[PDB]
Amino acid sequence: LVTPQRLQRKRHQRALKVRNAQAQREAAAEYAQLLAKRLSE
Amino acid sequence: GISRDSRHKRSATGAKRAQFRKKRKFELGRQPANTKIGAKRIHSVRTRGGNKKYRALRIETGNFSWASEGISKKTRIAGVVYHPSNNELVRTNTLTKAAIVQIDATPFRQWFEAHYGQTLGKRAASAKIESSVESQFSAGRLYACISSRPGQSGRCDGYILEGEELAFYLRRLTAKK
Amino acid sequence: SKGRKLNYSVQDPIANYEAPITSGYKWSDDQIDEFFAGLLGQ
Amino acid sequence: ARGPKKHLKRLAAPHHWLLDKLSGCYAPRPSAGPHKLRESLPLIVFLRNRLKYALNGREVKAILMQRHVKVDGKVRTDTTYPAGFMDVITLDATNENFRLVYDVKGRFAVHRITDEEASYKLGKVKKVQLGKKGVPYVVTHDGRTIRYPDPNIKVNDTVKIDLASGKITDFIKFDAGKLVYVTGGRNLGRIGTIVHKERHDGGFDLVHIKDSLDNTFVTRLNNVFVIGEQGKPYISLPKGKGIKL
Amino acid sequence: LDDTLFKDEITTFLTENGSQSIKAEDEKVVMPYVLRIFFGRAQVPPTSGQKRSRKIAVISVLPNFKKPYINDFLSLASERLDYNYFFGNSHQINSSKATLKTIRRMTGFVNIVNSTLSVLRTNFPLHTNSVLQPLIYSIAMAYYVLDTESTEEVHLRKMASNLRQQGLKCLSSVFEFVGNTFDWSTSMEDIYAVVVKPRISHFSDENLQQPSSLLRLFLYWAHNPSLYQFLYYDEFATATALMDTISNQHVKEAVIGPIIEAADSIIRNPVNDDHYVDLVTLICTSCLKILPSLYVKLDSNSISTFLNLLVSITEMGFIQDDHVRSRLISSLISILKGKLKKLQENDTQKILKIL
Amino acid sequence: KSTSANDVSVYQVSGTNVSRSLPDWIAKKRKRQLVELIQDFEFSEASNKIKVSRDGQYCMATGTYKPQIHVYDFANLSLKFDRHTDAENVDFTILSDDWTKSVHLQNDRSIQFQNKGGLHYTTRIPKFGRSLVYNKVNCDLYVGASGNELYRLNLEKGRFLNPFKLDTEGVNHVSINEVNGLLAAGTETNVVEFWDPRSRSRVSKLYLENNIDNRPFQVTTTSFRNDGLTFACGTSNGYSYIYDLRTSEPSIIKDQGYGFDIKKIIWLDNVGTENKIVTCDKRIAKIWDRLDGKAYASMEPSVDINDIEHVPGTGMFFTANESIPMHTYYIPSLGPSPRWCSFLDSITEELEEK
Amino acid sequence: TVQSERAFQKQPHIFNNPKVKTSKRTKRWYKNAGLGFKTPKTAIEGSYIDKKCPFTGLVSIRGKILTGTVVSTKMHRTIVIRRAYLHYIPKYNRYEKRHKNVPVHVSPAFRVQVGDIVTVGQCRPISKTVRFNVVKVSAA
RNA sequence: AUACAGUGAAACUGCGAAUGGCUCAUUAAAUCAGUUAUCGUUUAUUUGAUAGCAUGGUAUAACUGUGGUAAUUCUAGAGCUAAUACAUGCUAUCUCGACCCUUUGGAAGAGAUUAUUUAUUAGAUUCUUCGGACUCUUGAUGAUUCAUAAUAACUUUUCGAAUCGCAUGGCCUUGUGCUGGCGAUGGUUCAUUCAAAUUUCUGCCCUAUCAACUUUCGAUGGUAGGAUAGUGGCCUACCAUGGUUUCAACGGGUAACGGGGAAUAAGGGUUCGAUUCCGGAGAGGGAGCCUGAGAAACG
Repeated sequence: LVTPQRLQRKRHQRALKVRNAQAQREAAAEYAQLLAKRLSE
Repeated sequence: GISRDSRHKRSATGAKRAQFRKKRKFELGRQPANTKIGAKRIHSVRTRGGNKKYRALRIETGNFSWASEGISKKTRIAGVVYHPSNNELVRTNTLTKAAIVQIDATPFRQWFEAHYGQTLGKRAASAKIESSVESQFSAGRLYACISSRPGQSGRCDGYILEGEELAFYLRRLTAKK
Repeated sequence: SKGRKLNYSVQDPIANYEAPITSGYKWSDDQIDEFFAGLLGQ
Repeated sequence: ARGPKKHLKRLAAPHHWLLDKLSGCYAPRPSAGPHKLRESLPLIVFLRNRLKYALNGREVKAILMQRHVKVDGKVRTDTTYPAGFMDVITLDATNENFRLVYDVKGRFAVHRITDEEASYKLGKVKKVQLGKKGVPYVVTHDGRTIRYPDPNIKVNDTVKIDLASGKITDFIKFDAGKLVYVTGGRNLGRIGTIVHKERHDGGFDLVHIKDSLDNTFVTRLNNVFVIGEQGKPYISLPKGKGIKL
Repeated sequence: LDDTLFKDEITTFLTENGSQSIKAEDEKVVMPYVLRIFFGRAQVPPTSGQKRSRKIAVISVLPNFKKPYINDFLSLASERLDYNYFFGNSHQINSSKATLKTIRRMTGFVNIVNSTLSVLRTNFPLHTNSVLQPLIYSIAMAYYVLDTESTEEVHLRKMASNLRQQGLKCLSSVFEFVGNTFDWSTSMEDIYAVVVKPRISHFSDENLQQPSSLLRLFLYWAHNPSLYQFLYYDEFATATALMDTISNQHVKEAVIGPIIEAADSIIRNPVNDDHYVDLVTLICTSCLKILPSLYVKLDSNSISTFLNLLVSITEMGFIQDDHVRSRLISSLISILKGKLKKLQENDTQKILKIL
Repeated sequence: KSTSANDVSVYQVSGTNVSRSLPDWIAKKRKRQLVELIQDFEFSEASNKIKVSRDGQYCMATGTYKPQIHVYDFANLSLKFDRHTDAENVDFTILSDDWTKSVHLQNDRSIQFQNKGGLHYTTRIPKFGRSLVYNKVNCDLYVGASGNELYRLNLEKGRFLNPFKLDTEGVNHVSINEVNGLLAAGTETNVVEFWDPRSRSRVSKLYLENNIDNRPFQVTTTSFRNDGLTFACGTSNGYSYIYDLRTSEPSIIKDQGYGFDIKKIIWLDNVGTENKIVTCDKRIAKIWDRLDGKAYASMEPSVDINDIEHVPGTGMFFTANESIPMHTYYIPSLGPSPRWCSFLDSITEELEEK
Repeated sequence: TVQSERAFQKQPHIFNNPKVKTSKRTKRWYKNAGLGFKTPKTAIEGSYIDKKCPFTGLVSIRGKILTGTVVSTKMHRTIVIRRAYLHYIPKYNRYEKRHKNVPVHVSPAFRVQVGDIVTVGQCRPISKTVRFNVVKVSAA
């Protein structure tokens, strides 16, 4: 039976997906910035 | 069962060993999967670890690649013409790694005609294919070599024999027949 | 070689495997010998 | 044996656990976990034989089920967790942090620690590699692998990591003339200065070490854990400081 | 209709010159329903690796048999589609239908036609009721939803932009794949109207950073001798758009290089018709615009071929007066200020021929 | 459970219920996710060769995946047992009347011995095995190998006396006649030889012959008839000659089939006449009468057959093939069902009232 | 002779495209074994194909490095080398004269004869009796 | 509490049952003791990283009732119903950014957007505003056809949460609209752990009333192929004849399991080594199969 708890769990799963995507994106961007400044120096 | 160890052999100083223990499972030996030409029939085996190893006992379709032009296409199989294991296995059509096979040519014919517009047989500087394989194109059946292991993956992927290896194996063919 | 040699070696169990057997000839061979003679050679 | 073994006799335990011989007949098998087995210290023998905070395995299990004993910021709940070298054990109601570190006698030992030294941790960078999407990573000794490190980190380094999040705080290279800790060998537990580093071809890279009472001995790079710079050890040592008499 | 045997059952029976191949009259009677089931097996989405492997199976299915099966398939595709609005009018649409379903039908059409194009590079035919009509219908409705609606339906505007870009690149592909098999003069005026609406207006400010499919198409226009009819149909609209792209200095050297390749081609190609002389004088204005370039803007292959363009200008001499000769000595002092270590002695000798 | 021809009524009691191009493994998975007479009458990979025991109660067959033997008993109507060997066995015969002793030419260039109590020791053959036949008046397993040798093994000596000589590169089919105890060997070089025991000499050598397209034959059937006098040779163009005992003229001259090679010729003793089975890799088996030499019936299983046997009583044709079920056929037109499937006559009534 | 057998003797995965008309038409791959040893010219530029060659084949050297003297060369690409040393024997307060014969694969690049002193390295097991592969010969 | 929520038999499902325990018949480098490799491989769990339809289907156990039968942990007929059962199936970001602007930037546009099997590439060894500018030639070992990255194909072939517990909030177009906490199991790859597998150098009881052996059925290697996790005469197809040696090989005797120990004569070192630790092998007979990460189990 489809429950508001189930809809909560589904949007929680989508939220966790976009959250870990954002975390990987920020990690890659900051490593790129670090390598760029190390190479220029 | 088929054992894979070596203590059933003689020693290196002219001596025979004794039986060390019963055959443990971690040295298994199984039946060779001598694949024949037919409709594709592959069996699944659950081997050590969670490994899914497939043994093709009959195969009808193989992937083959041009190394000179650098393409790859799926195609049928006309059948084996030479295998340096045993000529009786060549006769009884045992599809095995490092064997020579005849393959159909009309998919590569379609590819060259579609990409070029020039029908093979009968961008020309990029269309200059070898004369032997062009004669095989006009015949409709080309030569190839198969080296995909049959009983480890159940696949037949190989490369179409180009000039050097094609010439050596064509000399082998003409010396055979 | 490995197993490609024919040498007339004696085997233990197969000598007493199933031999001997019957003389189940449908004839007495006295006509079959001259039948061999009067085969497709003649 | 047919498969893996899953018990551990009393006499067959490592000697430096100081387990008595006449309590029972078995000894706890450390779990599958971050650190090793033969050179580790489980939570059970920690909270019972090392700190005298509990009497039985059932009371240790009741403690860990009440979830007090955090490890490396995270909460354990299992009894045979295999704590090793340079570990953080965080008691929140007894108001303590513990660096599990070595001593000079070889015995693992406690060090009472506050949060400003519990929040970091030194790890021997051991194996640097590459992986999926061409990204780099680095493998420490405690099973901690860090993707996207600083490219100035090489093999046999020392990295200080955050504990809460997990980012690298900083790093220390392997230079002759630093403060190192010897993990293995006969003379494990001493600190001094490394004078030089000879190399072998496919062999053990032996290192000479002079200790601060000015004496020389020999160790191995497999055992060397770099701790820090001259006069500035990055962690609080236990008393004795690598001077053995 | 079955799934797990699909590509292999295809390579067994439906291959001609094979086992159990369909005879000619049997092909004639059963091929429409084969077209419909393969319309389904192309309408399949490639959301997974196995699904795109079956899509590569169907893209290998199509170009083997003959022309009229695929031609009737594209006519049925256009029948699911339509061009009779835009071609019952001149360039107007009476009932505007900017629905996501409609544009999705257009995008699926673009997908199937670019697939059959890519797999049947040369031997594909151009049935006139299946390419020009629906492609210009697609990009015209793309421009219609670009200008009519606001930026609220971001799904619709985004998919319209992707549809437009795919329309440009597939038109470029079919042009560069057929070359000059036939005259496009049946709807050449209409496709050139679709060309002259956005591109000459805003070609330089937008498409300047990386080489575009439109620029490659106009390069093919200048390269092949029969595709000058747009240039001779308007008052050099695409030519002045090219000149505006050259005059803008933020355009990249990788964009401007092939422009000068097309410039060398159109200077080298002679035609004894109207407007060709005014065209090559506008390419002399392009020489005036390349006069500051090649060393502050613009690459060994590039500097070599642009020097060859100067050598070709010298050999044919389509420009003669003292104005262009002073511009020639200005370009000469520029290119002799330019380097020589990365060049060849024959190219230096061509420099000497210019001198 | 159907009928192929129109004038004659034929019966495939067990076989693939789907005809062609819809493969059997997907068909069986699909129909198990959506009436047989003997329990577990299938192999689910393939099958090589059948020989019914002389008692008419054991059916021994060889299949491929983990190459093994299915021993069925008609009393139990199921597997008597199953047994795995190493390689895919090619040729086999049960030496005794019961299954207690079996020999088999094994594809790994060897001969193996299946038994009641177990598996007696494998023995290697010096050349690749082509065809092994058991002489049963002088106890001999003799095997034509690959090429010019026909090795010989006696069951009292255990050694090898002498390999017989056949001066061709192939030994395509070997048989023995016991009504007149002669050896027969047919080779695809259009050559057939007949050999004589107790004197160790070749006596006959013949059968050069060409087809319509002027190609060399490939004689895959060298059999004879129940009288032990007239013989039958059969080759790749659907080509069947039936010769007499000592003439160069074949009694029956027939061409049929296709370029696909026929595999087995067998005789049948009817009530008044003699009949013939040809079985070909045109997935076809035709049922002729020998006096006319006429194809009175024909069965098409829609999928190929590698071997056939007829029950010694009447009615039943076992067929070993590459499919999932090893399949067998009932013929009412020569006789009834045998003593153990005695309700198949009523199932025949059922299909006729269907 | 480079094609002495029914299989095309070549190293795996190396491809020389016939599309380019390069002068050096045969591409050969080797590797620096290192370990304080040199890659000889006859190995790096010879016209032989091997898998058990330490320099051109697909077998690395690792582990123990031994020394021996060549005794008999009557097997293809393999030589038995003789280790001579002294024995630990307790009874009579001296050594014992002992010897060990070690079968070692050899690459055809090196030129060998009976009595040469050779240094060898351990390699992954190739056959029933061979375990080592030579890395440097020295005449005597 | 009018969907259950507390309590819980039975049954489905998941996990484990290869740990532990017991005896010494065997075997003289067979295991073993020490040492090394895995650049020759496999590993459930752990730990840590690691993935851009308001929810579809059946088919049953458990359970009710009719039974046959002499009967075991005997079954059949008929009637229900669940899953983490089984089978299925869906959902906008980065690069150059003209242009306007200087702060802090966007803004049209041109482009890209998981697992197999094969084939191809890369990863190579001078001037000074003496205040200031450059105005030139990946990691890894001792090494790897390495990790990795890319293209084109390829596959009877894939996971890319249709789950579960507690509480119940934040916003506001007050819709039950859209978000959001803590945590239980699942899923790919890699690392870690625990292991398993083969291996390099040395070390065995007595014996010439035992000098000659393998050379067939491989005994020595090479070419090539199948077999599992992987090299491998492991075995198979062709070729040669290879190796042990009084430096005693080979077999022949041990009522010899091995390693550590204990007793023993004030001493050379001698008798148990059965004990309580680490290894090794094994529980109607034989053959073939079974599940599992892990057996040739003792089921």
